[PDB]
Amino acid sequence: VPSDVISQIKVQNNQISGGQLGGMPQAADQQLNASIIVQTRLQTPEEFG
Amino acid sequence: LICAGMAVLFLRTPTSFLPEEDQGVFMTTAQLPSGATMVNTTKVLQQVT
Repeated sequence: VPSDVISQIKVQNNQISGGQLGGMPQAADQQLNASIIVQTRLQTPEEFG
Repeated sequence: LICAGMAVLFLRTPTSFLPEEDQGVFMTTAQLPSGATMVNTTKVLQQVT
């Protein structure tokens, strides 16, 4: 049904805030701090297909 | 000849912007390598203090 197509497009073509490793507050003895990338908005037509 | 003289004076002033002065309080900034954990920044700032 078109409703499920719209819902799936909304889910899969979505940007998700992935946070970051070792963010505040952090432990007292870690040296690594890097962002986490989960999902990005689709760009190409074959990506949508 | 007087025209040449104050034209020499005319050419004596380069295009600067503004000089400096005394204020009373100043600021110190500390920059750490990319991906540095906040613990290291805290240690550096404590060393500065």
